[PDB]
Amino acid sequence: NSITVRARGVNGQESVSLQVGGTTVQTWTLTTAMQDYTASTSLTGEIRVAFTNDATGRDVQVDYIVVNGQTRQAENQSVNTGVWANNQCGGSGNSEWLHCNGYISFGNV
Ligand SMILES: OC[C@H]1O[C@@H](O[C@H]2[C@H](O)[C@@H](O)[C@H](O)O[C@@H]2CO)[C@H](O)[C@@H](O)[C@@H]1O
Ligand SMILES: [Ca+2]
Ligand SMILES: [Ca+2]
Repeated sequence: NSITVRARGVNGQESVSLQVGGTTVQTWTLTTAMQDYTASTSLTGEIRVAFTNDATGRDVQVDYIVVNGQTRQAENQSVNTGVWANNQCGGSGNSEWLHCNGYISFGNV
């Protein structure tokens, strides 16, 4: 499988991990502009994009991923454990943003 993540940080120090079934497939440091990050995997389970180094000044915006050619918008995903919403991390779904450490789930490969 081929997976492309389109994402940015706000300050350029942010780290994200592409995970499949809980296995980290690849980690990247983001820049302050949307860019594409691509990895391959034989794994087939639940895809997550996780922000792992939250700190002052650091937040992640994930536009979408592409899975074997299918674009899956971050904001179309019901599960986002990092968005700051309703005064808490993970207070709602359907967001591009990871403010807190947490992940967006994009369903199975
Ligand atoms: O401190 C909890 C959490 O805050 C996040 O920023 C929030 C902020 O707390 C809130 O006052 C403001 O209006 O919303 C922002 C998010 O947009 C911060 O991004 C997290 O790193 C931090 O854990
Ligand atoms: Ca989007
Ligand atoms: Ca933050």
